[PDB]
Amino acid sequence: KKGIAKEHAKWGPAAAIEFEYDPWNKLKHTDYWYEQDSAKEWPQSKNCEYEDP
Amino acid sequence: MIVPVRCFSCGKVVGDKWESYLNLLQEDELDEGTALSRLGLKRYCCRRMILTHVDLIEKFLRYNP
Amino acid sequence: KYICAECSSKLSLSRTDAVRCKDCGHRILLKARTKRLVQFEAR
Amino acid sequence: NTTVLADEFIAHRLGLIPLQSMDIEQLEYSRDCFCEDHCDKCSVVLTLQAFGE
Amino acid sequence: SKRDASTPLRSTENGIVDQVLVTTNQDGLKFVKVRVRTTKIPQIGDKF
Amino acid sequence: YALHDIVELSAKNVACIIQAGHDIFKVIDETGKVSTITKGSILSKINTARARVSSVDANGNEIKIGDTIVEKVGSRREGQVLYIQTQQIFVVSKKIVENAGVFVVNPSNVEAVREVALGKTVRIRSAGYKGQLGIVKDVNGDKATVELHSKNKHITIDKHKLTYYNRE
Amino acid sequence: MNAPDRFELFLLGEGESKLKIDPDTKAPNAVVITFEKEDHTLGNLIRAELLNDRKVLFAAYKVEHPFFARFKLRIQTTEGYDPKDALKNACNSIINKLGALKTNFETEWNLQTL
Amino acid sequence: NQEDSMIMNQSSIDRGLFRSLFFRSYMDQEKKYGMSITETFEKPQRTNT
Ligand SMILES: [Zn+2]
Ligand SMILES: [Zn+2]
Ligand SMILES: [Zn+2]
Repeated sequence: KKGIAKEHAKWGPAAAIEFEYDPWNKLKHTDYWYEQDSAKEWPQSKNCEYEDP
Repeated sequence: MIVPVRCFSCGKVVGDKWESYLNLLQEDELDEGTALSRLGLKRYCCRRMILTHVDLIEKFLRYNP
Repeated sequence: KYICAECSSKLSLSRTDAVRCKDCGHRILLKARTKRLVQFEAR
Repeated sequence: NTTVLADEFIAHRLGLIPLQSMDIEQLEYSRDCFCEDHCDKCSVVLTLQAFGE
Repeated sequence: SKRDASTPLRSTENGIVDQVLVTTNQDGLKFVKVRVRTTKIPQIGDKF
Repeated sequence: YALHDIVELSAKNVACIIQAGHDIFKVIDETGKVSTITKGSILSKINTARARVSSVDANGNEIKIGDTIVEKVGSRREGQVLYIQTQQIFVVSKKIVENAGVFVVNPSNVEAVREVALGKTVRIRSAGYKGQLGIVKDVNGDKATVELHSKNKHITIDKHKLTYYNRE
Repeated sequence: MNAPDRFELFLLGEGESKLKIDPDTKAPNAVVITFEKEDHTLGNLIRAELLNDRKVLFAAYKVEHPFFARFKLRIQTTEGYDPKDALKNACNSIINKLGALKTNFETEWNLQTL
Repeated sequence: NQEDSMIMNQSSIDRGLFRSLFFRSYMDQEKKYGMSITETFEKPQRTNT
C-alpha cells in the first residue's frame, strides 16, 4: 500500500541524508574538544575546501 | 539467519551484496575492509552490519526439515 | 491431517487409531498447518 | 509455508524489500479510496512461490 | 458424563501457535505438546 | 425447602413459603390464601434465578425478579419481587413481619422504584486496520471486539463495516 | 500490549480539528495555535519564517510530549496586526521559497548531464 | 536516558533492531485415574459437560 516512512521505516526512500554547514568554526556554534590543539585533533572536513579559511 | 534487508542505522539495502561480499572474500581472497569498500559501503554502520552478520540459516538448513 | 517427522508423508488417520507412522517406526506424528487463511504484517 | 524460518520473520523481511514507486503520486492510499479487498487502484499485489527439489 | 480438562492459554501471554505434536508416553498414554511462537518488538519498558 | 422458596403445588398453582419446616410448610398462593401443606404436596422447586419470567407494571416499565416495587394503592408496601406469576407477583418486604413479609400483589397495582459475527474471521473496511484479518471475540452492542492476527491487541470496531469470510 | 496507533500520529482523529486557535491573556495581541498530528518539521519552519518578519514580536513553538503528535505555537505581534494574517503571509512566503528552490534544483539537474 | 536509561531509535526498532521470537511449550497427558478410565482429546460440544 501507499505510505510514508513515518508509519514504518520500510517506506524510507533514502538511507542516509548527510547534512552539514559551517565547516570552519566561523559561527562558534560548536566548541571543538581539544587537549593539545583543536586543529590537530580534529581533521578538516571535506567541505572546508569550498570556504575561505 | 539471513542478512538484514536494510541497515538498522541508516536503512541502506545491504542484502543484495551479501552474496557478492562472500564471493569477494572467497573468489578474490580480499580482506574484509577492502571488499566492503569495493561493494560501496562508506558509512561504518553498513560495514559492521555486513561484517558482524552470521549465517545461521545455512546451519538450520543442514537438518533434514 | 497428520505428517511424519522423518517420512513427511500424509496419514489422515482418524480417532481410535494408532498414532505411529505406517512407513517407519517413528511416531512423532507432526500435524500440517491449518488450511485457514492467515495474514501477517511487516509492522 | 514449511521453511525453518517463521511467517512473521519472512513477512518482516519482505516488508523491507524496496519496490518501484516512480508513479506513487498516481497511486492512492487504500484508506482514502472507497474500495474493498485491497483494490488494485490503491495497492500492488504480488505472489511468491519457492521450493527446492 | 465428562468434565472439561482443557489447557487454557496463558492469560497474560498471547501469540501464534507454531507447532503441535502427538505421541505416546512410556505407558502408551496419548501425549500432546503444543509450541506457540510470538514476535516481540523492543518497547520502552524492555530492558537492555 | 427453605424460607421464601417457590413451590409448584400443581401445574397451574405456584406458592411462596412463609414458614419452612421439616415436613410441614406454610405457603401463600397466588390468590393470597395461606395454607399449610406437607412435603409431598410440593411437586418441585421453581428456580427463580433460572426462571425467565417478566411482567409489565402500571407505568409500562419492565419488572424482573428481585426488582424493588411499591404498591400504588393500599399501604404502598415496598419490597423486592421474588417470583412473577401469570396474573400475580410475590413480593417480600423487610419492613413487614406478617406472613414473613411476603405478599401477593397484582402487577398493575405496583410501580418500579445470537451474534453471527462471533467466531468468524473478518476483515475491516473503513479504519486504520482495514484489510487485516481478525477474530471476533465478543460484541457489546453496536460494536464488535476483534483480535488482530498480526497484532497482540483487541480493537472494538463497528460490525457493519466489516466483511466476513469463510473458515478457509 | 497498548502501543500507540502509529498511523494515528499523522492522521487526524474523528471529530478533531487540524488547527485550534485561541486567545492568550499573558500579553496583548497574543494568540495560541494548537497544531494536531504535526511534528517539529512544520512548526520550526513556520516559527523561523515568522521571526524573520519585523512586525512579528514573539513566536515560540512547544511540544508537550513526544507520545502525542501535537504542538502549540504562541504568536504575538504589534497592535492592529492580526496574527492569522501574519501566519498566512509566512506560509505564502514559505510556499514561494519552496517553489523557487524546486525550480532551481530542476534547472540545475537538467543542465547537468548526470 | 537518565538514571542509566537509554533512547532507542523507533525506525531501527521497526526495521529489525533487537526483535525477538518467544517460544512457549504446553504439555498435556491423558494420565489415567483408575483402570479402564482415560482422558479423551476431543472438541467439547457442551453436551453432558
Ligand atoms: Zn548503514
Ligand atoms: Zn515415518
Ligand atoms: Zn482501494
